Amino acid sequence: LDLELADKSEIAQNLNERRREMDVLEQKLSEALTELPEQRDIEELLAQINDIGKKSGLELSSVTPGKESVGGGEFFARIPIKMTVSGNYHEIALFLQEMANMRRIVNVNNIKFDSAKLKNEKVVLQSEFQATTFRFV
Amino acid sequence: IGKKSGLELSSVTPGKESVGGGEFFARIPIKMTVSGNYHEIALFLQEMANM
Amino acid sequence: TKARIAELEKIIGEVKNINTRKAEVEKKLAVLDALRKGRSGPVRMMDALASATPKKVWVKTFSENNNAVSIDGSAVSHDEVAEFMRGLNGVVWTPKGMGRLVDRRRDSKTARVEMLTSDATIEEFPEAQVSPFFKNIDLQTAKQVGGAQVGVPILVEFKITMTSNY
Amino acid sequence: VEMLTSDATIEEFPEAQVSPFFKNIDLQTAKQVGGAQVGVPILVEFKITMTSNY
Amino acid sequence: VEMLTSDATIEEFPEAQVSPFFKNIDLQTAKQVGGAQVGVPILVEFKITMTSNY
Amino acid sequence: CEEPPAPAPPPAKPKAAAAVPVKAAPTETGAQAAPSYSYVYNPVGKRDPFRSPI
Repeated sequence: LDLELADKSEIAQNLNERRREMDVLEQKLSEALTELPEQRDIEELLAQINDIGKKSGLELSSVTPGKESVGGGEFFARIPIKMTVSGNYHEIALFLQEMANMRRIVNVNNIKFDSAKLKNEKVVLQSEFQATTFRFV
Repeated sequence: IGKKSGLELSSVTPGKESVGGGEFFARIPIKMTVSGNYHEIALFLQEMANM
Repeated sequence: TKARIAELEKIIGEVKNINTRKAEVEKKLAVLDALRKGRSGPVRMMDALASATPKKVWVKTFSENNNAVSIDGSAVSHDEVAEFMRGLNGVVWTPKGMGRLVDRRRDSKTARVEMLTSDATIEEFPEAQVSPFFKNIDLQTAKQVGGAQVGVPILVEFKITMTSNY
Repeated sequence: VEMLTSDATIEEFPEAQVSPFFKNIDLQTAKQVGGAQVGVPILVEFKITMTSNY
Repeated sequence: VEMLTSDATIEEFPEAQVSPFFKNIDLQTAKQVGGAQVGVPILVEFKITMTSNY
Repeated sequence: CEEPPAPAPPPAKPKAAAAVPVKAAPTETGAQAAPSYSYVYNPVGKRDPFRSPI
């Protein structure tokens, strides 16, 4: 009994170290197929996107999920998320680099931004970044 | 230290860790944005440099 | 005993199923990050020249007026356009004046890449600076152009206007 | 084909972009035309206006 | 060096002083210029305007 | 039942005991990342432009 209780803590810690890194690379390339819940990892992704947006000073004008890419992989359905935040160039580079330093699976790819003021009377950059996570099939 | 120097802290913005800024350390930069008098900003700086 | 030992054979079955897939992932990905450089390549910088010195495969149009230059360009990502924009200046611009050159850009009558925002007349306040010789007004625009099945650029098209010094 | 909305003069602000050479103003309209017992199209009729670059 | 703010005409009230001969209006601007891979300055570029005495 | 402690060998809770400590779970779960960081960047610049145009 008492040695098995040692094995349980050892392998639970090894599981945590997985999640910690196997997820992260599920952003880099992507990773396995899955055991995945990720049902318990998408709303936290939206929430943390909102948080890194707030601490970067950006107004999150719209976050829009996507459709899973049924033909975007045999071992994974990619869900893309299009984020729409406005502010300063320094602050949007900040927002992007923070999402690219996150512990979750938000691989940012195609980026855009432009000056949101018609007449151009004050500096302001509306920014739309595309960033996706890879659930299983 | 910004408040006791009399400065209005208009924005504090963290950075990204510098993944290639060292083998033994990730540097996180913080960009601070405070407004006031020259004496007060020299004060703010010297206080942060004495922290 | 026989309960939790089974628990542990399962949890370690996971940990191994885990550990073997990770090493194929790091590798497949490192391939992927070589390939993204292999699609930025044919568009970006080192890849047509003839000594790897800039500007190279590069930035597009240059047009001056002996007070400001209104350039038109393309960079690798949110990074090299950030390196380039940092190397110049960063400004809070305010009361912009509209002039007949803007409409000549809307008219297409002055030949340029109307991916670009317009303008070249305003009043500037410094936010950040790096070149004491350059007052960049702002990264006027930037759009990552992906391409199609006929070919890539994938890079970030952009436009900047900057009054130098002197 | 007066399935189509009209117009070709306005002022445009970019939302998303893919061709650095093309400024599409908007998908001006789109209507899936089904057809009848005499025959199909079933496709989505549409109209777009776009100022190029140059 | 249009790193510099402009101007040279105003009305001044003393805050602190050290030279009885100099009335500096203000450190009009200051920006630490870092340089590039071709070379450094790293120093703090600045601009001041000052009416002397006499 | 089992008493305050049980009887004395201790009884039996080396086996109940040991193949407990604990449930285990084991909760093979909730790890944390260092992530990893990329490196920057290749130049020295070249001149054509901009020496003549300023």
